[PDB]
Amino acid sequence: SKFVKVYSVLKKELLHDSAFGLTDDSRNWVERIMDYNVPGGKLNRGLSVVDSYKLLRELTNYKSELSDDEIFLASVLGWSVEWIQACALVLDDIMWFRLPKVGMIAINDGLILRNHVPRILRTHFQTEHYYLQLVDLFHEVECQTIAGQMLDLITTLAGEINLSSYSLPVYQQITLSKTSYYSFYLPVACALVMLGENLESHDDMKDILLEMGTYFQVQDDYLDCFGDPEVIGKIGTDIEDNKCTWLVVQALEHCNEEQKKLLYDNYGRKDPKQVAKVKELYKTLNLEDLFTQYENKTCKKLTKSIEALPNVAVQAVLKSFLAKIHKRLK
Amino acid sequence: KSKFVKVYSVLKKELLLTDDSRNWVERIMDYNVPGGKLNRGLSVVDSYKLLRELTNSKYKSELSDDEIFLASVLGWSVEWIQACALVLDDIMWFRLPKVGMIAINDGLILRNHVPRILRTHFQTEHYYLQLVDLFHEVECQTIAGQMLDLITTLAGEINLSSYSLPVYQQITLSKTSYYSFYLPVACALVMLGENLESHDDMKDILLEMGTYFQVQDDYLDCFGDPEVIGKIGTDIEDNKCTWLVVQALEHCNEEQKKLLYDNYDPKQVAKVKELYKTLNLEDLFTQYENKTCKKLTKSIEALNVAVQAVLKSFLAKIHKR
Repeated sequence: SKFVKVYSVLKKELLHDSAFGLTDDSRNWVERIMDYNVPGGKLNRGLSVVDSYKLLRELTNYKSELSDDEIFLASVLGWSVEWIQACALVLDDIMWFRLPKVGMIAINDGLILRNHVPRILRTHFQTEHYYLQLVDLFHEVECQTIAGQMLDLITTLAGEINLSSYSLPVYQQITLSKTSYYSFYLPVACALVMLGENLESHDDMKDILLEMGTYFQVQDDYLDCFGDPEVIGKIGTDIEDNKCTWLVVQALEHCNEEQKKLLYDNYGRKDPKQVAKVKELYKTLNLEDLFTQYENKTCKKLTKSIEALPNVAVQAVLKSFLAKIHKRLK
Repeated sequence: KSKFVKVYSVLKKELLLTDDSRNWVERIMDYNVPGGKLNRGLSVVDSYKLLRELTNSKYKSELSDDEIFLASVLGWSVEWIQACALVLDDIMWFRLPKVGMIAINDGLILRNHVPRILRTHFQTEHYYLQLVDLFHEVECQTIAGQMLDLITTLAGEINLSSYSLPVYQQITLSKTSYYSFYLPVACALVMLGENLESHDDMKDILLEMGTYFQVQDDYLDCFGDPEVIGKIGTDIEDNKCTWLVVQALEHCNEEQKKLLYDNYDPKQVAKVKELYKTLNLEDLFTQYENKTCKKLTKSIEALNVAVQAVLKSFLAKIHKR
């Protein structure tokens, strides 16, 4: 319910005393990029820092209080997460010779945004013990995000010509490196490092959180096709947009040459009739049930692995995440 | 001369206790980083040598063995950056994302080495944080160039009109110019204990000097003495976004544009290079070269003469090669 006012705070800090942002007209220029890319509603990820910090602190042990400045710093890390998300997504909406110019514009927008996170961390965490551990954490996620984004770029462009480019290892690598790292690992890891701990003793939680991010994106991908548009509020467009959906990949693995030509001849096309031809081929593969298998299997696998963690509070946080994502329609 | 024995010790500290896949990481390291040339590592040391031989605090002498070591450690960090920047240039339709996935993860392994190098060897210095800023800046500019070059090279397979001067200049600037010319000098400067944000004028010079160097490369790869270079120019065959192609596409506004579209086999490649000749291009190079050299010489002399001596040394080692 609390509205995270911190966004305007950080914008005022960066746009004033910092290192750049001198000319009034450059200050306005930077602000337009900032507000177009970062505070785009949703904000489920950055708060998950706060929910994680709140549950970790409520269940640890003595030293036990609650400061407003603590909430402030946790929310600042949450906004750093939203900045990372913004940089990861800069290249997602493409719509030939006009393409390098468009990419150059987008790249340089995201280039501007990547140079804000270090200033935020320095301004607000220079003096803390865990500052370097935080910078390590963000450099890891930053570089993994960048790797996934570069692979996604190769795939989406090579996906325009010949759909056979979409494969399960490529989809899983993009989903893991581009998305899963910043979305699920980084929030909890931020709450952990701010409590003054070392991530090198939580490698088991990382694999769980990373796989849950892949599960969350496979959840997303499935909903973008079979999810009651009246509940979502919008119609699934992934098939029109020629996206690298979990569904398309699993189809191309299990389909045959007659079904492959059906996918080659229809997928990507704007024609609605063809999108339905695709969705019917998805049903014809009985994919829905394969999804139910993947979901049930992943949930049991994660539940088992989670309950085996020592820190019971971490177990509570991951269980909270899993129970909030499970079989969701939103 | 300086036999840089030390890569063994750097690799040994990093490698060394890791399952038995240690060799796999080691093969990526020595396949990608040590190439022998190492012009991106020695220019670091030579630059520190000139910057150090200028600060006349008492009597100019020789750098301590530990000093040479740390300067060489940064130069090799530079070589790591260079290796990561170039991981994707030997790309070779589909099958591109699988190849790219291998390459990106190779560069990811090497990208996770530079922070460990700096921490092990610069944890205690004042300027350590300035190093992390500098390397993240150059790394991110490098990554930006790689993404634009990627989009551009793919859009270069489809329609030759895609290659344009702003895209070429941005690629040259972000992908190459930062680590090649700025980064060495900036490393030597940060070890001298200086704030890079007081040298923005030198940065503009070095970045343009890197773009100037790549236009030079493009020119030699086409109108050279292969006996002096030791290699035949393939850029026109390889369908690269050459300085020549963009300048051609600006001026070829008729049947000459179609002649170039129906090209890119040496039977055709010779028709291209002859069409390049038709546009007095050699003269445009000499004009661009003389103009940029005088402009850069002016901007440099317009600058701490120590910075000027280093930049002038770079330009005099590059000029008209």
